Amino acid sequence: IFTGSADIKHLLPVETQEFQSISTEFLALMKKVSKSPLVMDVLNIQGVQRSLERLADLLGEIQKALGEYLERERSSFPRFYFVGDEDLLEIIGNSKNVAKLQKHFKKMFAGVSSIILNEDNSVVLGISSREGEEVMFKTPVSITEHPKINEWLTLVEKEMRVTLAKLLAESVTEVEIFGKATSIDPNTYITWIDKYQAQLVVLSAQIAWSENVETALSSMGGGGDAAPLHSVLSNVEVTLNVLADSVLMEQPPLRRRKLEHLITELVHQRDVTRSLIKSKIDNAKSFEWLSQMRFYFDPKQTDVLQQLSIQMANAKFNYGFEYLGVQDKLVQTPLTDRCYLTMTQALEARLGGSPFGPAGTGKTESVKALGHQLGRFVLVFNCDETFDFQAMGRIFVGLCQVGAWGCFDEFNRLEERMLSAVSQQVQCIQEALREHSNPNYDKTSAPITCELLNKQVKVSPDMAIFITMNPGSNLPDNLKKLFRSLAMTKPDRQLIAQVMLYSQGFRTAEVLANKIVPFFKLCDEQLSSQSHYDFGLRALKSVLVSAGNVKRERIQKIKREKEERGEAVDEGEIAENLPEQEILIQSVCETMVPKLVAEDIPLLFSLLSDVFPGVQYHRGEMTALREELKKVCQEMYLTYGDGEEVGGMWVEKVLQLYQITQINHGLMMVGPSGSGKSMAWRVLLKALERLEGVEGVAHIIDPKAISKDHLYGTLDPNTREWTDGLFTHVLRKIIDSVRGELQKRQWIVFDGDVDPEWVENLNSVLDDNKLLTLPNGERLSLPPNVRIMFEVQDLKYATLATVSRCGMVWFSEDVLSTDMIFNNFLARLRSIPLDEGEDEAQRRRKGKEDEGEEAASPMLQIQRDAATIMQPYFTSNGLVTKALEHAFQLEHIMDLTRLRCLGSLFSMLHQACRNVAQYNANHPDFPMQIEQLERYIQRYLVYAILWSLSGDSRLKMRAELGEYIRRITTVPLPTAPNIPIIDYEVSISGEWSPWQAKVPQIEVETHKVAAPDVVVPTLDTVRHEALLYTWLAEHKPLVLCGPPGSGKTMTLFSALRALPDMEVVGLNFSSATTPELLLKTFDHYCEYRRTPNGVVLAPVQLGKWLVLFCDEINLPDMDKYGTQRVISFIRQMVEHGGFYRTSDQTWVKLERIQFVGACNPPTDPGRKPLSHRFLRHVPVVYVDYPGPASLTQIYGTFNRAMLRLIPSLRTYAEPLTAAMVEFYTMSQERFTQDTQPHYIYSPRE
Amino acid sequence: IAKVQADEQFGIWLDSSSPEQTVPYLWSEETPATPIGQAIHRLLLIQAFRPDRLLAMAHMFVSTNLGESFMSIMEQPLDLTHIVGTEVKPNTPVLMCSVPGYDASGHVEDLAAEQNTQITSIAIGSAEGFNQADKAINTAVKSGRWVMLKNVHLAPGWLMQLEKKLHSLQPHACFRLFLTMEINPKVPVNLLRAGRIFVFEPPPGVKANMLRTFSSIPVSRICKSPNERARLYFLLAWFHAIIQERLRYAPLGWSKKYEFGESDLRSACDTVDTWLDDTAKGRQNISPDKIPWSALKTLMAQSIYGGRVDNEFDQRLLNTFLERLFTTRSFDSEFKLACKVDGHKDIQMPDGIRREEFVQWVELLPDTQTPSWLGLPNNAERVLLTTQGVDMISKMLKMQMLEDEDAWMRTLHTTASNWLHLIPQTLSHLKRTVENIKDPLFRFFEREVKMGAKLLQDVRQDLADVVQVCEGKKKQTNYLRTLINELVKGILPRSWSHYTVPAGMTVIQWVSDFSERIKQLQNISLAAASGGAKELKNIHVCLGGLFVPEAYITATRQYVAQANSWSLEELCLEVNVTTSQGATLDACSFGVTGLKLQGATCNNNKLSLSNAISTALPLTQLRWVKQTNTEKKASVVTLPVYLNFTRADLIFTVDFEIATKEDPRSFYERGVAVLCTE
Ligand SMILES: Nc1ncnc2c1ncn2[C@@H]1O[C@H](COP(=O)(O)OP(=O)(O)NP(=O)(O)O)[C@@H](O)[C@H]1O
Ligand SMILES: Nc1ncnc2c1ncn2[C@@H]1O[C@H](COP(=O)(O)OP(=O)(O)OP(=O)(O)O)[C@@H](O)[C@H]1O
Ligand SMILES: Nc1ncnc2c1ncn2[C@@H]1O[C@H](COP(=O)(O)OP(=O)(O)O)[C@@H](O)[C@H]1O
Ligand SMILES: [Mg+2]
Repeated sequence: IFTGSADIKHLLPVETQEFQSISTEFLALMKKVSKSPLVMDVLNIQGVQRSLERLADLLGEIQKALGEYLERERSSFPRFYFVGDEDLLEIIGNSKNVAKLQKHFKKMFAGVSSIILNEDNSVVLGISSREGEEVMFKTPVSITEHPKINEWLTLVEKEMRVTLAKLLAESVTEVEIFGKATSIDPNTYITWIDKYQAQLVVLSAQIAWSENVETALSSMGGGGDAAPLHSVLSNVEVTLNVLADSVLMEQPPLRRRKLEHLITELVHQRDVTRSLIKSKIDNAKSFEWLSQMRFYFDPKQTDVLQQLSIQMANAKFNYGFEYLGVQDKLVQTPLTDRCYLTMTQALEARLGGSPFGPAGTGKTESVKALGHQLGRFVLVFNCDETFDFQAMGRIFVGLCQVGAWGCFDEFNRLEERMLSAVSQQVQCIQEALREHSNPNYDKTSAPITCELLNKQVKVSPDMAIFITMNPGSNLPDNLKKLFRSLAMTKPDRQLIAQVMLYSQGFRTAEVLANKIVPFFKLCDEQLSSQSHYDFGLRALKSVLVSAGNVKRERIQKIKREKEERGEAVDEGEIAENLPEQEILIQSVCETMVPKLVAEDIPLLFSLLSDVFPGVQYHRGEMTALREELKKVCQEMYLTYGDGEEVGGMWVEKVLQLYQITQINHGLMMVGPSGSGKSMAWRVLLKALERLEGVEGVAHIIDPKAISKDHLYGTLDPNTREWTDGLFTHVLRKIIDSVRGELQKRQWIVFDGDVDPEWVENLNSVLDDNKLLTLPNGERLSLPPNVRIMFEVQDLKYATLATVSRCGMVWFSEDVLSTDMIFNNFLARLRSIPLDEGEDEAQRRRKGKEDEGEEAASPMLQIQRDAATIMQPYFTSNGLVTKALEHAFQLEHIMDLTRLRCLGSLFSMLHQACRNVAQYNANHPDFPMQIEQLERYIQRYLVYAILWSLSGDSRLKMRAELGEYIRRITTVPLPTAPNIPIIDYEVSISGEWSPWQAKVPQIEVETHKVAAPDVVVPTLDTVRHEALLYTWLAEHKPLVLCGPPGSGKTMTLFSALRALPDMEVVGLNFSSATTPELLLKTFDHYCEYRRTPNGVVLAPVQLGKWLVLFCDEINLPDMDKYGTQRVISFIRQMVEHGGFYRTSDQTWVKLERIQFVGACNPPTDPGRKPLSHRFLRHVPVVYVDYPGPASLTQIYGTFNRAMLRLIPSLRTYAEPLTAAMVEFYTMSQERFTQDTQPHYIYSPRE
Repeated sequence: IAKVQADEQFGIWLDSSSPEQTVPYLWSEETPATPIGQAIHRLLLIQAFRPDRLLAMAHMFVSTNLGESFMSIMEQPLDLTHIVGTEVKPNTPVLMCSVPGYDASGHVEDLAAEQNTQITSIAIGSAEGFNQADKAINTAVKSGRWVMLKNVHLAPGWLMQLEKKLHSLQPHACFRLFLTMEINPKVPVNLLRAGRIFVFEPPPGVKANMLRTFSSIPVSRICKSPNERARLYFLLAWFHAIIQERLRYAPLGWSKKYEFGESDLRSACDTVDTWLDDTAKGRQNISPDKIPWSALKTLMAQSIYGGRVDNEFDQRLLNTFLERLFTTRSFDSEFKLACKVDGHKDIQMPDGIRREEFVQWVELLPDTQTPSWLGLPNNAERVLLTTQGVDMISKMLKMQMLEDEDAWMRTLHTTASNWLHLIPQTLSHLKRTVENIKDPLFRFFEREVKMGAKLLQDVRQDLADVVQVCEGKKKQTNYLRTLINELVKGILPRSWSHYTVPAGMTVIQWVSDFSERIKQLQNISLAAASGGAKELKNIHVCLGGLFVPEAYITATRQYVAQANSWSLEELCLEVNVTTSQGATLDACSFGVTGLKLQGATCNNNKLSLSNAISTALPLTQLRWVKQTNTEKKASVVTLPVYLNFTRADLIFTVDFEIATKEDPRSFYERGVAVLCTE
């Protein structure tokens, strides 16, 4: 406190001097301790105990003095009780730096977001709201004459109230003319609306209507003549017509809000006057008029807090002239009228209020509206894991002292300790309030008090407390007697929709409201329940506002179209002849369909057709963007369609993504894995690059791979220095714009699972504030160029707070058909040389078509011919499609995803054409003929189909798939009866050949009979190393699963070490393994080198491919939100080809790094399933047990080695080896894990 | 059965008011039975024929076994003097628990006055009260004084601390500690275990309720001018009685048990005082017309008592009561507080004007109160008793085998075997296609079949495991052991409840409803498979047998809208009750069965008030028609259609025409309704 602020010296000089003399002594003592940090040496310091007791006493005294001073400052200006200790110290310390105070007014005042100041900051001229609405003081507050912060802040509050009352007087005086006029000139009415604030405008309208109705009812006076009320209704309807005409025009936003508020108030006034006329009310003291809220303005009152009196039945409140800004008004439904009546009755009886009901029924908003109608500062306290208790006593004292309301939203959600403590505090406050009501207590001298924070706090009468509740339930037993409860079970959807649609200028609102309201409930019931769906009233109101915006856009479109021609223009005439239902259904579809799952979209359209018959939503045509999408899709080897074609849904989804990016500043793609969301976003960025001539930059971050501290940057607990996190570093880089980043357009994409923990800081940015706040105290303003994006497989663990702020496009799995992926594969084959690597990757963009480069290499020709051979089998009903559909029926240990199988198959076909190229290189005198090429690739396609689809399944199911392929295929297969098709290899020549020919029979030394880590060649081993080489040629991350002891680790190590280039690093994963293990391994074997392209991680050994063995990929523990950190880290490495150095907060790229894993099946207890965004990249093989033939071969080799010691028993080698196998197999058949958990057998035995 | 058929005098017994005293001899005996044998046989017969009298019959069984005066001592005023003097030790606190809204400290004060013993009373409502109570107890434990702590349920943790303190003391002989509380579950279990519990309840009746209300109100408040005020208070008191006693007869009296407590009464009195002070302005008299009746009706309909009411139908009932009572005609000497009491008699307003006249009129009321005082039908009492009757037997089922541990698995094996045999083995899933998915009915029935099949597999697996445990094949796991604990006692396990059902249901009713629901699901699935979705319209669906019949109503509305190309908003519902066999259904008409009509009989599609508890509605045609601009006829009543007898969930509402010139308000006071299932 005493060095952070330099002005504290002037406020508290004596305490400053005492703290100086204390700090010197304490520093000396700490130096002495530092020179001898032993406990016993410290204890023997001369007089340490008495010195420390003196220091404790004096520090306690100075802290007491500081607390008393801050409490005095709080009591001088009571609104500071809503401000924390550090914030109040900042406010007082920066008394001369007024700009720093500007951020704290939103906590103290209801609407004042800042204070307008003279250029020298010596006089306060007025106040301003969040929306920019300003109230200019009639008499400015001179800071120079009142230098103390509390004094001129109190004067600012006083002048706010005085000027609001004085402007309300003029507003009422001006609107009285419109009240008594048969016709209202629209220009004068709009000028009056502009001249005065929204709050005073609505108050003036209400005051005029109340006074006119009062004068009318006085004039009728028992004669039964209803003409004056008819005149009042006529004037109200004339004003409504004027406002309806004015709101269809194009208006500034503030004036539009004022017009909307006036319409919402005047509809209620019209309804009340119609009710009075229908009931034939003929006396001002009849209850039908008294039960309606009434406004009595007495300009002659000298005091400015008892001029406007708001009355409802018994209750007679005064308007506290607290500036509220442009608040959101509430459609005064009969339920809200009941709420107002009961709540004002409770306030008149000094009881508390308890509107209880289901969620989203307007309870807290109705209480807020009631408090704002009377001008009293409302302060809603949320009760969902953000309940700041340590300020709650301070907040209660502030409410009591200043006079202000407090509403607890969902008070049930407080935990039992929290509930009981707050219940006791509110009970004491309510008893203090109820003490007012007694008549014997004369209020000439009545200082009411309550026991709060062990002090007697004076309670003002204007204060009140409200407790919203959610049944299922009852209020705490302390407050059951003191609180009046009201059942807000079911709000009036129809009338709210009616009033809002009428406010937007719709000619027909009754029919539209009565249609749209049941439609939303129909969608809520019929559609499959999902977390992201939101058919509550907030969504409905937002949809109706969007419909109004679309209507106004159509008016402007027709107006400008006619103006470019020769025509006479009138806004009302254009608005008359339009379909309102088309606008409303368009808004509903545009707001809902992006969120809709593919299963639910036809149900939604059926419901929409039912509710809105004969009305259809034609999608707005974007010709330019669609042409750019076509260009980029052909450039990136992607299919494009014009809707209802192959790829129409994907084009529609990227268009919806463009729409949501245009609307919102934050959005998500929440499809399943392998639906094209990341590809769609990339295509959209590269298409807007051409369309708008603005450079698209992407910053892709995996948030769960990196820790939150590194992500957002952490403050050093000592030796204060700020280290920017990765996200904060990116934001600061774009904000500074050293390389002109403001000119460019940049999108940040959080490509990883969303969790509550790492999105707390991002909530402020994603909200309308658009401000990142850090523990450093810096406030980064998000510029308009930034668009924070999300990719998630699902939002299972995403908070509703995060989902609400962001737009969303659900990329259902049936947006990317199999035909699209096959077309992508065949297009990549025909134009990407398969051997040239990455040096020619840049040259792909040099040529827009690469003319004259058809024969880039013989590899291109060979793979083009291979694609020609392979095209008939990749059709929409070809061999591959039927095989995949059948394979999806088969159970696999790992979850069978479409793109995993397809990527495996594509890699195998890549290796097929590579093998053809190898044969051509080895036969330069006569290369591969097209007949041999046809036979070879036809057989290889079947072989790869088997090993990609049934490569994860048992041997019996591999045989099943082989039988199905044999049924449906035209390619010849092996003609040996009792051999599975998987046992055969495809030779370089087209004909098949058994694998058994390629497995040698070796002899093992007696030295290493049981530890030949070089695997004895068996049929499974040769198959699996062949597949290992095929899938390592493409650098795909191989994974092998199987039961324990099957032999996956040995086969992996032997196959990897057989290669000359591969440098194996053996890492074993555990439950506590993290990204830190992989980073440490890279630091060990690899190194970072700077290049013009960027920072590159590479192995130290040149020309060697570093491959990481992850022996147990499954075993790392999932977080609380079901994600393995290391798996996501490996996923981002293999998919993006790099990762972010957190220390430097910079992107680095892997150059010669690979991953190859082993696993047990996820059914085993210690294991977990892998993320589907990760399993897509890895091809998984199932290493089952060797079986009788392989075991006989392996242990024939071992026993022939073992019997070499004794030369008379060599002849008994083979008979023994069968026995060791046979009995073992018999045991494996007789004893299973079902009988006992430990009856497990493997070749380890 | 044959004896019942042959008995000519059976009907007079069956309609008798006290059948239990004269049960006929029907059981066959090889030897003459003992008196207790006759008692238990009569108990079985009364359970079979007249369950509403079962409790009374049960009392006779007790009188047949444990003496006539056995139960009588409880039907008496509580004699706390001898009990606290002799049967209570000084260290055992006297816990006086009361139902909410009732205070029992007056009993302790009266006892302290009678015994001439100084008593210190402290109200625990704040942290200070704990210190005062500790000081008072530390003084009295040494000096042997009497201590009373009022409303201690507000402090559970401090009550635990007090129990721990009490375990360590060495109190004086004359020391006594009374703790008055309201019955809540937050009181510590150990304190209840280590204390003498006395349960206090208010005496049921309108008479006692009005007497308590008049005693609670100060005399000066009612005696204040103008003279009319007291009469209003009487009406208010009567009103507060009528709503309160009616809560006994829930779900018939009210849709749910609201907390109409004394706070509402004080708020109403304050409202009346404020409005009469405003209107009279000190006049000694004001005419009955000048009383602001509209203000009182609106405020006690929306602010005082209506705030707690969430159901719209209970709000309508409250409006009917307030409009019937609070009116100028209340000041006429001929006003009737309750019409057709017992169907023949009426209750007249007192003709006095002072408080004493009304108090005397209340004191002179008859002691014999029927439901007709509150507007309910007399057989409502016959309903309430049989509910309590079931509440007896089920409670005894929760006592049958936790005390008794001898054979319980021998019978549970047979019970679970029968339950497995009852439930069908499987529920075939519907075959979704492109054509039938457009049908809303197929979507609804597919969702229903999915939920039913899942829950069916759950229950079948649980029962199979239970039978395996009873045979010794399977060991008792924790979940399984809890399941046997629930099933043996007849409690419905939480693991089985995944659709809305009545609370407190035994397991046999649940599995029987299960069998009916699954049979309905099988029938509709077979119909869909055979004739496609087109047969889903012509099938007569029991809304009771659906897990969410509101979805069925919405689906029928959607089907009519799709067929006739009308908007959903423009369709309105009408009901036709047809007794004719083979009544053809129109294209917009859907059949329903299993509906029950509580409190009325439907003849010629017209309602008439009836004394029958429930009447089975025949095939009911729900017809959707374009909403014509038809004026709401005065002879039209908007009944609800509740899901089941608890009336917790409302499916929709039905407009019915009234056969006679009966007031529609009588249907609201009578609580007439419709239930999808009994
Ligand atoms: N072809 C083979 N030649 C020789 N030994 C083999 C062969 N196949 C399996 N084995 C034996 O099988 C056992 C298992 O070896 P190992 O590769 O460690 O299994 P593992 O699946 O990696 N165990 P784990 O990593 O925990 O799943 C060893 O005793 C090997 O010697
Ligand atoms: N428009 C398209 N036409 C053809 N193929 C496409 C198209 N979009 C995507 N694909 C194919 O689908 C694959 C998956 O798409 P994308 O790279 O966007 O991944 P994703 O759906 O975000 O999946 P993941 O969960 O693995 O990140 C792409 O690699 C490409 O093979
Ligand atoms: N009568 C009404 N008029 C206008 N808007 C309403 C009305 N009732 C509810 N709403 C809207 O519905 C939303 C309900 O949220 P809120 O009142 O904040 O919490 P809850 O309703 O869950 O207590 C509000 O944002 C409000 O704008
Ligand atoms: Mg992606």
